[PDB]
Amino acid sequence: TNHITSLHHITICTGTAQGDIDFFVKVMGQRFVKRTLFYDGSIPIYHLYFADELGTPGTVMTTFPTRRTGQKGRKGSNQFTVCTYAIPKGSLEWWIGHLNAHGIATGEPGTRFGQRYVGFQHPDCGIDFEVLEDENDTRQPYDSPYVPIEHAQRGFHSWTASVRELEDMDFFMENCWNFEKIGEEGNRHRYRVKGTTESGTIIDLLHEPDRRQGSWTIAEGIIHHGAFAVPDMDIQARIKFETEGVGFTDFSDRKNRGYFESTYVRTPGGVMFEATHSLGFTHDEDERSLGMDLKVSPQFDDKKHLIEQAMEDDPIV
Amino acid sequence: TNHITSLHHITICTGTAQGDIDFFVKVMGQRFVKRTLFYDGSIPIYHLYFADELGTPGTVMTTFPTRRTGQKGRKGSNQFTVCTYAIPKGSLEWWIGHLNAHGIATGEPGTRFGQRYVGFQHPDCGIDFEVLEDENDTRQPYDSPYVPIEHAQRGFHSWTASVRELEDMDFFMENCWNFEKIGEEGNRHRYRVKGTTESGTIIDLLHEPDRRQGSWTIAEGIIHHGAFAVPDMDIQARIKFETEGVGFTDFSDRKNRGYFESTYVRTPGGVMFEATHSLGFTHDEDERSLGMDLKVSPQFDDKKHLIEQAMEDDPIV
Ligand SMILES: [Fe+3]
Ligand SMILES: [Fe+3]
Repeated sequence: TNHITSLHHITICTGTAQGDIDFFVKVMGQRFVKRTLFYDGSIPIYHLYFADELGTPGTVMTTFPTRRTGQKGRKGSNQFTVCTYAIPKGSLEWWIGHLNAHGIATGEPGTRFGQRYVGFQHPDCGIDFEVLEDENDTRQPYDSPYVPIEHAQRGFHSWTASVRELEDMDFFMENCWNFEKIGEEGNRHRYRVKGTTESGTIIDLLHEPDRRQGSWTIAEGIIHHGAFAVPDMDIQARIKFETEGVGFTDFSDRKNRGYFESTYVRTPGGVMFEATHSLGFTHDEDERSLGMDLKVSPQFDDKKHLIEQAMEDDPIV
Repeated sequence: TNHITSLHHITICTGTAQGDIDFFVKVMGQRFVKRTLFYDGSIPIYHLYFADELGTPGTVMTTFPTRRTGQKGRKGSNQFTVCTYAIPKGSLEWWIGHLNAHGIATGEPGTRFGQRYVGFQHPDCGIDFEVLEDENDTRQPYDSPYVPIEHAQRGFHSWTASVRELEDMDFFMENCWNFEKIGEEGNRHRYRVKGTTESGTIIDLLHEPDRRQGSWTIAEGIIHHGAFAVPDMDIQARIKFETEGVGFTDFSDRKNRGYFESTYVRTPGGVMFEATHSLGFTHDEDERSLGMDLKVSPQFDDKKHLIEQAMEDDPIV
């Protein structure tokens, strides 16, 4: 195949680094697979990665703990609003259990397209999550402590985008982005990668024309963008060219973000999309010891003291 | 100075090429300064340029006659909606006159921030224009036939953008784009290049949260983007970096568009902005004979017959 294939990673702005470890590792049972430090013009900021065992597309979660900038983002309508993990069928109560046990309030369990889910928030920034019973998801769960292999989530089921302009967003998914509407209930419209069988291939659009646009900038409490897996850099370039061709001339240059190749476009629904080529997480760290070594970026050669600043104010354990 | 300095060009999708010549040259009294042919994946499409004598920033108008694609764009709320020329004071009636004479209906003359204007449409696609009496505009009018030098427009006064999200758009103008709010009347908020004295430095934002978003894609009847003059490619790159830094990672690669260097970003108001470096219109054509030679692009080497297709169905006289 030669177009975007599935979801790849999602990227959110959170509070403290320890907040995320406590949540993504100790609560969700994901492996801490990479940690990096970059300089954002003012202060050092972590870029943390969380996935299954080896950072496979459709399970990767990336975070910028951004409590140390004053910026607090506004939940709103032109952004991703909810990230949804797939858990095995029958596992909801255990999750409600091992979530409440951790002090994380959960909400009214529901059904969405026939499958059960419950919502809850990242304790340290407010971002919205769900666990959803997918009997059709056969992906290998990562075996951590914290969560037994019987009940482990096995990657992302779907992401939910709030959008004010639905018609033109639908056009973009079908014509530029290799998705097709596969369902609709209420104001929720569900799109799936054309052809696919794998899980982690679902984007739900919430039509909310009424609602004020959310924050687009890097600020605490927000999902900054969603990324989609593309087989290689050629398909990437082609998607960029044809998408520019129809008018989205804001398709970015290809950026190396460490462990993947990224191009960014602002869709007519107001949501940043990424077309991503995968680089792996092992090329600079031992498989057995992922997430232990802090990869600090070359901008710190002149200001090493800031590394020490990040380690104590945003401590990682 | 080392930031964006003024307006540069505006780029609109129109009907037929003859439509634009009849309008921009024969009605507005602008010089036809360049004409090019490119291939858009389906059909040949002109890219026409209209300005003062030598294509100076703040007077350049570019058009894609797009009647030959079926696509008809939707006027709406996340786009540029009105382009405004500056005419001398006392000249409004002559214009109302030489516009009506040409069959172009004009509307209720008005006053905006103390200055008089009248609206009217491109006869061949529907796009909205204004002439506005600016006694403070001292730029050299181009001396065409069609319009006497006494009454000639001397460039763009302002552009008017409709936007649903005003607050975050204001933030973007001040913090990334070197503009500052200088006035407000009703739902019109006026921004001007920080510091400037020159004319052609004004962007008016119309706050319209109620209104459905317009078309973003290349389609007849729409303004696709506005471009802003930047002194050189270094300032350009810096603006790209700092703007990406706060979250607009969709800032495009620098593209050579023939007669200028362009980078594109989708602002939080939903409007495409360009940071433009100028290349001039003479580097490939004689000053005395601008707009006479059709510069066809290298994509036509394999399909020369399409050049002949454009010349007769979109004839230029
Ligand atoms: Fe990304
Ligand atoms: Fe442009």
